[PDB]
Amino acid sequence: HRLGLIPLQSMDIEQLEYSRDCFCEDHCDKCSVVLTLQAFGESESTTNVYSKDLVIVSNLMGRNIGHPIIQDKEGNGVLICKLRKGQELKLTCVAKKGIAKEHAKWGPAAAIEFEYDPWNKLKHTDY
Amino acid sequence: GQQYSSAPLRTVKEVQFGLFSPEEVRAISVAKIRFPETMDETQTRAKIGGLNDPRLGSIDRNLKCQTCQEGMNECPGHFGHIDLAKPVFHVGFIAKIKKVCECVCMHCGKLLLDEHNELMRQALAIKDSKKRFAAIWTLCKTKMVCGGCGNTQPTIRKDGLKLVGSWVLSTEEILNIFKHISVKDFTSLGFNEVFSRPEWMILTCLPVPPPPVRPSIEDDLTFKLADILKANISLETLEHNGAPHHAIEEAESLLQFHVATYMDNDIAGQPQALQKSGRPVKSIRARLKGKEGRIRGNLMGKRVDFSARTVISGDPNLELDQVGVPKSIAKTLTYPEVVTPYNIDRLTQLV
Amino acid sequence: SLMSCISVGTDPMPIITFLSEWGMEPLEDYVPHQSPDATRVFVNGVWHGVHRNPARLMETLRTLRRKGDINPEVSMIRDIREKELKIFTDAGRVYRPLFIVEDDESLGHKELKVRKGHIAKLMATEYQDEYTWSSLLN
Amino acid sequence: RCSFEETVEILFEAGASAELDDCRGVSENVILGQMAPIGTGAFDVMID
Amino acid sequence: MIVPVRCFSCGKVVGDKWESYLNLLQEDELDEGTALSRLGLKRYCCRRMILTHVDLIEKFLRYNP
Amino acid sequence: MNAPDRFELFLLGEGESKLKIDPDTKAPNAVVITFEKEDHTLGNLIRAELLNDRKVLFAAYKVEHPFFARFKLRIQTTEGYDPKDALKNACNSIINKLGALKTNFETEWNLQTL
Amino acid sequence: NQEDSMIMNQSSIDRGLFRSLFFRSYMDQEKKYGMSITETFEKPQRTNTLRMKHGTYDKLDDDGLIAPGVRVSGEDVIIGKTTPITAYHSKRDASTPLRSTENGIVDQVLVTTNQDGLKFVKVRVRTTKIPQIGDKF
Amino acid sequence: SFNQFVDYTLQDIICEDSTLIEISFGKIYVTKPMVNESDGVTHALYPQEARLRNLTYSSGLFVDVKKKVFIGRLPIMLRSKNCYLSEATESDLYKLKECP
Amino acid sequence: SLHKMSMMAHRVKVIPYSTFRLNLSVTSPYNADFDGDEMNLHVPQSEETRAELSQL
Amino acid sequence: LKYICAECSSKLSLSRTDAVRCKDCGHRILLKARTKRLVQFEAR
Amino acid sequence: KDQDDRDHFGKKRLDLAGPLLAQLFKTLFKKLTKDIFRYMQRTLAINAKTITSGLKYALATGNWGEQKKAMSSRAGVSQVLNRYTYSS
Amino acid sequence: KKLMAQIFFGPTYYQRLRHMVDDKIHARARGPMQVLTRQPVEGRSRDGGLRFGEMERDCMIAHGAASFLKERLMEASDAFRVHICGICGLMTVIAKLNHNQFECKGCDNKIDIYQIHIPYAAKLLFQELMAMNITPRLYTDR
RNA sequence: AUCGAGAG
DNA sequence: ACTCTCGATG
Ligand SMILES: Nc1ncnc2c1ncn2[C@@H]1O[C@H](COP(=O)(O)CP(=O)(O)OP(=O)(O)O)[C@@H](O)[C@H]1O
Ligand SMILES: [Mg+2]
Ligand SMILES: [Mg+2]
Ligand SMILES: [Zn+2]
Ligand SMILES: [Zn+2]
Ligand SMILES: [Zn+2]
Ligand SMILES: [Zn+2]
Ligand SMILES: [Zn+2]
Ligand SMILES: [Zn+2]
Repeated sequence: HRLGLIPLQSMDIEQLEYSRDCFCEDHCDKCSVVLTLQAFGESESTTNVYSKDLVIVSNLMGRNIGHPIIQDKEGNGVLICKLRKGQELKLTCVAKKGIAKEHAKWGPAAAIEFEYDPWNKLKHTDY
Repeated sequence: GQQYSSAPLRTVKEVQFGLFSPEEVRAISVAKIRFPETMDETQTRAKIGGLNDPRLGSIDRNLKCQTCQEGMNECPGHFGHIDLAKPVFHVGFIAKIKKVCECVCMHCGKLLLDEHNELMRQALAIKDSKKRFAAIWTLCKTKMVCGGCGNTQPTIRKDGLKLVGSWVLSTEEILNIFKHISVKDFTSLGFNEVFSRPEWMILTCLPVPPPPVRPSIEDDLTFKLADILKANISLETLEHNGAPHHAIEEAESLLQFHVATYMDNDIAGQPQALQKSGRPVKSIRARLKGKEGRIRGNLMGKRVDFSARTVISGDPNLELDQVGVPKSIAKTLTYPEVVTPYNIDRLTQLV
Repeated sequence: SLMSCISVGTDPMPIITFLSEWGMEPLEDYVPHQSPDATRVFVNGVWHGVHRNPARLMETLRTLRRKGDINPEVSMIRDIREKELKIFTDAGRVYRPLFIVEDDESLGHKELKVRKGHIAKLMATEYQDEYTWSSLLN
Repeated sequence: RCSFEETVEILFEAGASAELDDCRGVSENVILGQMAPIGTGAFDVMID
Repeated sequence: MIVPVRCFSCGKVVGDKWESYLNLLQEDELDEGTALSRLGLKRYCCRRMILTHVDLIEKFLRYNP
Repeated sequence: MNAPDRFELFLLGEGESKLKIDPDTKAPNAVVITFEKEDHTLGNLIRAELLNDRKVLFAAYKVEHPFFARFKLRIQTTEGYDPKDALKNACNSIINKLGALKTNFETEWNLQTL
Repeated sequence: NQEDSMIMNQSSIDRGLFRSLFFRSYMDQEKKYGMSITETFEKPQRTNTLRMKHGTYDKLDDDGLIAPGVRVSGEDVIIGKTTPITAYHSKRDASTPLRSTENGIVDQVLVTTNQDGLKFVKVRVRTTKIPQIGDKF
Repeated sequence: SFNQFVDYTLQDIICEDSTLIEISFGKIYVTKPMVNESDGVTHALYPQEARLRNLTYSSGLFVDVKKKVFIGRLPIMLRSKNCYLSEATESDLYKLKECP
Repeated sequence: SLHKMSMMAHRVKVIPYSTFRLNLSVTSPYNADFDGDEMNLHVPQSEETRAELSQL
Repeated sequence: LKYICAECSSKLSLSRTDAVRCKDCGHRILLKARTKRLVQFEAR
Repeated sequence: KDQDDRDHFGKKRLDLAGPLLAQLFKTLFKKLTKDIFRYMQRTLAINAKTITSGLKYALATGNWGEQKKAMSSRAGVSQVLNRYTYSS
Repeated sequence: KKLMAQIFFGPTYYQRLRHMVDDKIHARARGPMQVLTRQPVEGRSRDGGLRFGEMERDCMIAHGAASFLKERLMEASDAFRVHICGICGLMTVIAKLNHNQFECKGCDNKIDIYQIHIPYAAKLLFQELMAMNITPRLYTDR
């Protein structure tokens, strides 16, 4: 779930294609971006698993895409999970083009501020 | 459904209630019940010629059932019968019987007052059976002395499952008394000619309910019938062999007990006759008494097919006479529609 | 409720011995006509005799409980207008903790026995983790 | 009357007095599982 | 469990702001309000999302299996 | 469980056309057009732009049920004016205004800092 | 949202609002009889066992259990057990089917002996429930 | 309540009401929760293992008999005197797979 | 089912999601809110009985 | 197949006719290992 | 002086695990020494399963007073611990 | 567009209760039956039917829908065909089908027999009354 | 079968 | 003296 909510680079998303439109089986490089995740508890302390640990595997072939956005100051990104001492998390992620109308994870924007007539001169509101 | 029967399909118009005469009981039966053993006999998956005969109804998903066959889905229940070593009391009639003995003196078998009396003329004028009996019982239980046979009628009181007398009444005795009340005296206190007689209230031989009444996944009724049969054989053993005075009477009262509690288990008598599991056991009376009873629970209201149930919600965009039905329920619930030239295409598409 | 507790139950015998050894007349030596205003003492619904001057006894018992010599669980009821003294050591009693209000304050009035110093010690024990609820009860 | 409160005893005293059930009562046809003389079944439909 | 990746209401990323938040509480010794303010959580829905959250995964990691 | 697929909100089903033009039987020279896989976002805008045309007598959209992503748009124009042309003019007007808005925003964005 | 009903933001729901984990455990045990008659845990075939279930057993392993991780739904078989009561069809079926109305993923399987030395098993299945129209709040 | 039952009530039940004619009973010993396996080996039982294996978290009673003996097993309330969890620390609870 | 208006014949409209959706103005005769209330639905199996439902 | 103990990090492979207990442990609580056939998750 | 208040909580008691297990154990132990008396008069072989299975039964079923359905404590004295929420 | 009346808007601690629809939803069209009464089993988890209670019956009576009430109490639940003797009026009939041998030991009836449709629970009631020494004689004529 | 908790 | 839903134990 939280993997799905990870913000990924969607600059050249327009020269990427829907998996439902591509003539490939399941997914490919023309429609999807595959990135792996391999984490394992090493130190005695808690080993955090961030979004920076995500490694692109598929062929981007020039398109600026797939790279997880890191606005974090330390440069870690979204805290995905936490591992103890001998805990392991190994998985693979296939990211596809999608609309926020289908799922909020594909939401490009957060909150949009919107206000007209600050003096109620149109009287659209009875205070 | 089931199958084709040569008999015409008729509708029940009248229900004539009545008592079961021992004669008709043993005449109706298709199997005698001698062995208390249920099914297995010396490591054998069959039915001994005692209880649960294949004549009453086979129980193994077979295709045969007392020659008439028709499996076990079409064939209803074929009643049996068991003869008691001594006649006993029918619990649900204990009161009524005790009333009749107060309306008729002992030994003889005649009403205490006739048309000669002034009040008895008014009591016997009522056409309603219950009201007539209630009117006579109150104007006849005060008579101590007596057609002739002038005998001081004893004061009868109830005690457990027997009756006493003050100047202990045997069940055989009361049988002999009720056997001599004749026909004309029956009409005078509610009873009927060939339907219900006081000489049938006492249980000479009792009918045995078929397996579709007491199934096995053994039923409690099977255990209770086993108890009745056990008491019966234990009575016969103490009767034919060495027969002490204060030993066979306890067996008579034992058979009386098991037979009485076979029908009604919630009596004034504290012994509720528990079972092996400590359960108070389920009597036939408890099977009918609501609200979980048979009448209120399986006849007045029962579980049905083609039904559904779900959490409700409001919808501003639905009409008043509409209902929002989930798709899964729509696929589940179904309606039988006969193929007609008007809908053959649509139905073909649906199939 | 959050602070309600159920009485464990203790032995009433030492309380009985205390009573008998503290000016309580045995019930077998009671003469009503020559001592009508004598407070009868009850223990677990049992009449162990009467006792004149019940105030001193009651303050003694209360002091012993507040100290801990008598189990704080044990209840003690002084009924003035009914002239009765009911001590209960019965198990299953539902009780609850309460602050004690005594007018032993010289430079003041009727005040709580608990002061801000006690509370400071409590929060000292709280911050450190030696002064617990039992210390307050004792 | 058996379909309310005192169930079994009613059947007992009705069996002793040998009563006749007209089967025109609602609950009676309910038990018999027949179309009771209720509203729609308060008449008969034939052909002419 | 663990800090929610994005705010439910609007959709702002708040999962990368957990640890920092903690620092702003213990390192700089600030109150929760100012710490939340410095992280760019102006709307009280995200502000809620971080303030209201309880990190239970730390207690979960206390087991050995 | 019984919840429909999400893509059913923007992906057209089997046989479902985008627009369904139906002759309105109520008032003459009127029409009801069924928009599939669309919501208020398009409907409100088109309806609001159909009122700017002064040769349009009536113009109103509605979503008969929020469960389903579709809305009906009724248009009534003056005689000698096919309503489809009103819809086309409205659409083209929208497109032009949006394009101009994009250009303006771009030119305004190229003059900013930070 | 009239008459004590409410409207919830689907977008926020997609972001994990009021989501939940639901675990369910199914416990079975091998029976024992006086003459050393013991029920066994296995994956029985249609020809070797009576009755059987309408659901498939293809998700079961050699030990008659599901490997944790396999998705289950409908009336799938979770635990495979048989009771013996030459001759064809020499076993009776005693398999435990997944709930007819439920579905999910096998979270964790536990195999342990009993106090009387009976091999018994608890199978925990996991399902994530997302707030739907009709859920009580 | 449970502690009162164990440390006081039990002894009263055994001693004050039972004597045969002779064999008089003595003190009562309550052990820690154990299990006599089918393996024969009797060992310490921890609550997690008890709930996992459908076992009964109970200790054993032992009475001295005059003129010692095992008279049965008493179910033990968790976090009581005769429970391992009472003297246990937080880290101990975590190691014993028991929630603090 | 206190009175006859507790059982009324409705027209089916198949809809998604797992709830029995009803009009607001039908709340009163059923005496039902939506704070967890559950209702039952029965289906006729012949033309004459559905005629009974639709016409009565 | 194979199993893993509860209160220790092991990797037993004892199939049927073996069961309890564990290798160098003493406890009988045995869990079953994860399947090799991977399952996909719609990240939603 | 008016009638006694029968609803006064002060003149009421709450029996917890202690008293209940006390009654139960008294019953099972008296039964035990009874059976032991029988084994003694028949003539170290003490049936300890009595107390164990008794306590276990009464704690599992919730039916206080061993296996006798004449008990008025059939209202489930011991119930399954509700663990849906910590507060629950 | 703005809203006229302003809205009370803000954070509030809400909790999700255990009652979800997919655990409550239920629908059955001809499913498993019981053995004793031959009626739909009890329970959603057992794919059971819903009880058409007494109050429901009362409602259908109030409406006047007799045929529907008959349908719920026969076809929808337990509908059984029994044979009745034309003499004593009991279920003593030994109906040997496929041979048309409708016997009746006790009245010697082989030609005067009848066939009725009643609920299996009614047949159970009648049999239980017969085993309790009562004769619920069923005549088919006025 | 019984019992316990819960839903309108 | 209304319908449901689960759990427990024999
Ligand atoms: N034993 C019982 N028999 C029948 N119905 C019962 C019942 N117990 C509860 N109910 C049903 O449960 C409902 C309880 O809902 P409530 O919320 O108590 C009504 P309210 O909230 O006071 O009215 P409001 O919705 O007008 O504000 C009752 O209306 C009743 O129909
Ligand atoms: Mg309301
Ligand atoms: Mg409600
Ligand atoms: Zn592709
Ligand atoms: Zn037959
Ligand atoms: Zn005479
Ligand atoms: Zn927000
Ligand atoms: Zn190990
Ligand atoms: Zn006949």
